[PDB]
Amino acid sequence: EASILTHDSSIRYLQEIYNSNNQKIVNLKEKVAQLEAQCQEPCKDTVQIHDITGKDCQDIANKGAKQSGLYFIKPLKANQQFLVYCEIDGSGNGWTVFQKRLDGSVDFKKNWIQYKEGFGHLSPTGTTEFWLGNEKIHLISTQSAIPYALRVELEDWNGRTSTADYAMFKVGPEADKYRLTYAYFAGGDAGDAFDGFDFGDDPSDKFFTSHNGMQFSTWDNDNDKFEGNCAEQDGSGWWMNKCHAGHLNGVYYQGGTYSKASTPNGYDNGIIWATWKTRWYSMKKTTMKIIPFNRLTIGEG
Amino acid sequence: EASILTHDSSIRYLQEIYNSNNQKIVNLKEKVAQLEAQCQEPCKDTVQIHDITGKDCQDIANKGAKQSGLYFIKPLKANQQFLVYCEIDGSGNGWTVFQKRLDGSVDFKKNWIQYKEGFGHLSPTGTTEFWLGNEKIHLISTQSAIPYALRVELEDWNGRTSTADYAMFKVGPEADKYRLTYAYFAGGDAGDAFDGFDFGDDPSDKFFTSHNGMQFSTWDNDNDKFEGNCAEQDGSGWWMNKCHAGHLNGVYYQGGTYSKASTPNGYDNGIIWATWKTRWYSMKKTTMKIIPFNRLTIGEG
Amino acid sequence: IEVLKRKVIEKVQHIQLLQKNVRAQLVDMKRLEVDIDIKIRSCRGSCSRALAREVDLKDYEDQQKQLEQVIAKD
Amino acid sequence: IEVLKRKVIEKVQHIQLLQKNVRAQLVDMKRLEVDIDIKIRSCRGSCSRALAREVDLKDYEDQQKQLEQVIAKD
Amino acid sequence: LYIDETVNSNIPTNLRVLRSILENLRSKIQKLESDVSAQMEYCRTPCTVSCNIPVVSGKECEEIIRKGGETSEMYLIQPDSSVKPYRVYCDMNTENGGWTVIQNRQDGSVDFGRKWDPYKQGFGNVATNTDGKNYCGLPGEYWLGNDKISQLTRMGPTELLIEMEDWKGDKVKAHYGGFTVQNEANKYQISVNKYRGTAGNALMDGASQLMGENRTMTIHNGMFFSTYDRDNDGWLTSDPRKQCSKEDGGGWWYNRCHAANPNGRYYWGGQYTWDMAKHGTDDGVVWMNWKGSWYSMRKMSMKIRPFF
Amino acid sequence: LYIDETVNSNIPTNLRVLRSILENLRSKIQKLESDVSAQMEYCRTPCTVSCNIPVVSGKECEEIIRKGGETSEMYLIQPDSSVKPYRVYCDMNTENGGWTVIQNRQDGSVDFGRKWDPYKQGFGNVATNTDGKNYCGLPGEYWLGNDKISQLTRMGPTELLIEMEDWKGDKVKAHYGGFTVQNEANKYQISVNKYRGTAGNALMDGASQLMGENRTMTIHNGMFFSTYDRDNDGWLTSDPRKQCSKEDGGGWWYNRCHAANPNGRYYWGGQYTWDMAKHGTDDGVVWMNWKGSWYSMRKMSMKIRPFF
Amino acid sequence: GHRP
Amino acid sequence: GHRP
Amino acid sequence: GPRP
Amino acid sequence: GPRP
Ligand SMILES: *[C@@H]1O[C@H](CO)[C@@H](O[C@@H]2O[C@H](CO)[C@@H](O)[C@H](O)[C@H]2NC(C)=O)[C@H](O)[C@H]1NC(C)=O
Ligand SMILES: *[C@@H]1O[C@H](CO)[C@@H](O)[C@H](O)[C@H]1NC(C)=O
Ligand SMILES: [Ca+2]
Ligand SMILES: [Ca+2]
Ligand SMILES: [Ca+2]
Ligand SMILES: [Ca+2]
Repeated sequence: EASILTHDSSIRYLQEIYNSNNQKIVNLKEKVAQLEAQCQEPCKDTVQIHDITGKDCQDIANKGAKQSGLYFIKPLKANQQFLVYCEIDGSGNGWTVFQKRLDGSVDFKKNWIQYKEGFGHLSPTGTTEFWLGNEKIHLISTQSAIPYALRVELEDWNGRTSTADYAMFKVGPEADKYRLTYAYFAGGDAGDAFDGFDFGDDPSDKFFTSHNGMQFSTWDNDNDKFEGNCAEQDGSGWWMNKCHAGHLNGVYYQGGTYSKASTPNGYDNGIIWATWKTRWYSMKKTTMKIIPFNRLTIGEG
Repeated sequence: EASILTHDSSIRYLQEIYNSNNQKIVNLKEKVAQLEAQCQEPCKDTVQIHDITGKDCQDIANKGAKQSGLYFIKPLKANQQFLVYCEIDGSGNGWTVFQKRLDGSVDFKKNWIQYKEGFGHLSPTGTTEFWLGNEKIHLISTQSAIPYALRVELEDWNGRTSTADYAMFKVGPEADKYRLTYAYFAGGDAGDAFDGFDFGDDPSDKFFTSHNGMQFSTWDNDNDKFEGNCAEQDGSGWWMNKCHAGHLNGVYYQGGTYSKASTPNGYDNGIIWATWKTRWYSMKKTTMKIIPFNRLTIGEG
Repeated sequence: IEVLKRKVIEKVQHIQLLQKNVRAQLVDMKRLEVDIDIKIRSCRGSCSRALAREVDLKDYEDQQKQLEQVIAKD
Repeated sequence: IEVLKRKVIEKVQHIQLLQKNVRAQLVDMKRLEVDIDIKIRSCRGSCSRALAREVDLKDYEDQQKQLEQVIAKD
Repeated sequence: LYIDETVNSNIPTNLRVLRSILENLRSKIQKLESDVSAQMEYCRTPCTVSCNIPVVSGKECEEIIRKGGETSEMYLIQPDSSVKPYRVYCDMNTENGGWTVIQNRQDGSVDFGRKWDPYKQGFGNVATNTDGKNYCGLPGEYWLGNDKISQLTRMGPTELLIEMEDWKGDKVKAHYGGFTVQNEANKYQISVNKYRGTAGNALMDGASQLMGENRTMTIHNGMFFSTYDRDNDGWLTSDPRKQCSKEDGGGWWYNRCHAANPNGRYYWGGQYTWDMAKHGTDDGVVWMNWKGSWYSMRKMSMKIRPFF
Repeated sequence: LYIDETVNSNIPTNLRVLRSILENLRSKIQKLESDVSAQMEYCRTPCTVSCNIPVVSGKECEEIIRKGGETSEMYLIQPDSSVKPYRVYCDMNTENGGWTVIQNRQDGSVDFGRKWDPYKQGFGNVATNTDGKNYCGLPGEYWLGNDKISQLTRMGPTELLIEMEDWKGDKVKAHYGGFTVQNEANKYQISVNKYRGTAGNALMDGASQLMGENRTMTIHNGMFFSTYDRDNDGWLTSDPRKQCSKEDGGGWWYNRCHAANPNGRYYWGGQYTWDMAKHGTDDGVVWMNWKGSWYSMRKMSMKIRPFF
Repeated sequence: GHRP
Repeated sequence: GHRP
Repeated sequence: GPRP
Repeated sequence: GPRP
């Protein structure tokens, strides 16, 4: 039996793997500490906001900014700064964008407070739908008596684009609801739907579908010239009369063309501009933006 | 009876006064001829026109004219020359005046063609009321792109005067009605009433009472931003909105102060300038005049 | 008879002389009165004032018929 | 006897040492496997992707009772 | 025989009428010298007007009434870009308005017995100040010149309107739908046509109360303009006093001599006679076919308008 | 005697058991080194997101819901005019919405075993891309920093809401009507009150399954914040290894040591034991009053609101 | 105005 | 957990 | 959008 | 002035 004691050696075998295993564990814990040092940062966000600031996108463009994208602005009378999308050109013109339609992802049937404050999303590439907010449009367009211009840009389901300019554009205070006012239609291939249109269903159509001097309305705050509620019937937020001839915050129809049956009450409620297409053609893309009038927009210097 | 024949003498007595009457006739006839010679000229007219001409009053002043008064002018695009009142100072500034009020002798409730062609009278002393005519104001202010300035001069019923200046003043053609356009208010104690005024009736007052970009209106040619007829209600021809904050072609009231009951429709229709006096205070004197901007009017040189 | 019937007929001639002369001189005076009226009135458009006056050819016409009778009834 | 029952006893103490030792290394190994599963998963929020893996402490659990039977049943 | 009565009968009355009259004329004479002398003093100062200029203007009174000028008053017109603008009285109320006045008579405040050069250039007053106003809304008596008239008529088809009124207030017209006056080198020859109206067609036919040759020598149509220092009349005479402009007393389109004499002498009251007239003729503001030869109008005017 | 059987019986068997387990532990170790090395390769590239920014902004998530911001997603907030705007997840659906999320666990995608500076500045992902949208509507795992949270609670009375979910979907809540976190010089000292909820009051009363002094040393209120390189706990020891933050694995308001361990280690499947836990303690995302010490949540979140 |  |  |  |  003083042989079976061959175990002396076998036992020393086991002791060796036991000891290398322990060190291999210590080594592995070192390697785990080195993976940890690589897993500390957050995912990288592609969206970024520029640091230059000013009273509006034109003030930003005069301070040197060259790129289109996200910036903070702060008009004189404004209490807090707010984010906007600035459209900058090679000619140094800085446009502040307040409305964008491009794919139907956002729902534009919002209430009085959502039209006041703003809804939708901002993007550095300008590839998102939004409404900037009536309070903001009011603050930028009425800073110390500086004539402002509005430019509307349309696009149809064939790549074809048209524009429409308005001089001395202003949005009024919340106490005047946010009345839209402009002096004159300043040109453009899309024509002047703000002047109203004669749809022919009646001799009074042109007068009841003009937009100058109309208060803003939403389904829960009616200030239209109609006995019913234009905003609740057409499903949007807009400067309604009885009810409209231009309607960019309307319903997004895929394909352009749509008909009375597609509508929920039998009225045209799509993204329309009556001097460019029928009331039964809804646009593919839209943009509303503003700039001090002395600049471009059929402008001086 | 050859003594009664004493007639021979007394017959030769009549004969003498016959012949001496005869020769008194002939002498009086020569006196009538001298009187005829002195009664051939017409009455002397105290008014005279100066002989120096040019494109506007500043062009006339630069050619040598020193005295204020009546001259013919002829802008390049005008078809026929026309008379104007020129105000010329010691400094060489030639203002062409296009509106004058001063005593209420001329009625300003006139029609589209009268406002276009001009009415009232022109005097060498500058003591007459008149409207020069939209067509002429247009031709002078749109001359080959040369910036014009406007000066409004007001006088109250107490000896006080004030002024208001506007840069890059223009009046548009008849096709666009005779749209008023300016780039910025350039200063003056009267205040900027063309910017609009918050009268306190409603929060929309300011945006309904501004005049930059307004079209010209008359009772028979309504181009205002109002559903009614501003020109017909206030009795004038003006660049109406809804309706006004500045109104120099309004109704003339003795002593300035007037009230709603004096008015035929209950609206303020007098000669007002809301940034300077209440809407119920009508000016004693007014003057609207223009000059190339490079001159005075808060001008360079 | 000379100093008489002859002298009478020698005065009568001179009386018919004056009759025609005064006929002529009444016509001259009626014409000058008219000429002076017309000329004073045409000073109203050049001079400070025209004299206000009145003209009646009456006194002129009586003296004419008057004159004519005597001349006639001769 | 030294070269026998004594030598046996000498070796039994060494096996008993091993036994306890491997009892503690199975616990270290279970703890390292769970710690590595948690740290790899925690890279999902920073890195392009995290390794898909599956842990099951059953092979560890089979081995721990197994060893406990031997240690106990001694 | 007994006829020697008349020596202490008639003679002494004859001398009685004559002597009276003679000494009455003496007293009229000096009373006339005394009127003429008071008027000479007044003529030491002139009459004055202050005629401020309406803003509105044009080529003639018809373009002005089209441009909004609806009141009758003095205006400035520029018929042609080559001529300097000048003053005219514009009648905006008769026959639809737009009438440019060319001649006016109404009181007798201007002398019309003038030479060729004043008739060429114009004379008289176009307008006088309305009671208390800064503008001249009342017409005065005047003659627009002959060169201005000729240019107005050759710019296009022009109608002529002649209005008159008697001392009781009756009013008549003579309207000529076609009216032209040549230039000076053609002696201002007149041509008229298309007559209408109540006064009587004196210009084209002559005094309807005369017959045969006596009528046709009173036609004005086709005549030249004559003045007292320039004879272009239709009367071939050798005596220098025998000129229609010297008798008749104005400047006019005389033919041996006239049926109409606007531009004649202003007789106060209407009626006048041969023995009131300077040369024994029917001078006087006459229109034979209406009131004959011996009646002078209270008002007489000539005015024109484009026709169209 | 016969005990020398075990020489050919028992020893050989022991040697059998020991041999298989030691070789088996040796192959597991090599595979785990292969796993750590693969993941280090993957970590040469980063994850990315594109988070388009909602137009609507304000001081915190409660002002934003009152501005009309009705969907849950990432917003920009500017609690202070002196501070620069920063990103946060707004929860607009639970308990009437307007909640500003301060901490979030849901998957174990982020490491919470960090030092003092990372806990102060914040770490982790506020939001990720919703499948096929251009905005981030899903919350990621994160810790807002300690300076941001202290400032948010110091603007005014503030309420705290803690929500959790286990691995079979049951859910409970803990509400604190008052919550303040002091500044860094005061070590982020916590205060809470006015509890209500179904999860049990672990912050103010400690673990309900302990008694007396054992219970009171697990209360969190009144404590300072500790991290593994900054001991500010409630345990007064000498052994450097005796630190609640080194055992237990996160940064928290430890007290000898805890009743709740949000910030703990995320164990997959929920159950864990002492021989799975690095230091043999209850580390792991714990809420003792709900599920005891040895159960780690599937979901755990912390969020605050101005109150009013 | 005629002259025989 | 607690620490006894 | 008229409202006939 | 203004109008409502
Ligand atoms: C506090 O907790 C401990 C358990 O961790 C309780 O412990 C006595 O503690 C000793 C030391 O661990 C143990 O050996 C005994 O088994 C425990 N005895 C009893 C009777 O429990 C202690 O009781 C707790 N204190 C209170 C107040 O509950
Ligand atoms: C013309 O009139 C005279 C009177 O002057 C008259 O004698 C003569 O007969 C008249 N001639 C004609 C043709 O009538
Ligand atoms: Ca309504
Ligand atoms: Ca109107
Ligand atoms: Ca002759
Ligand atoms: Ca401690």
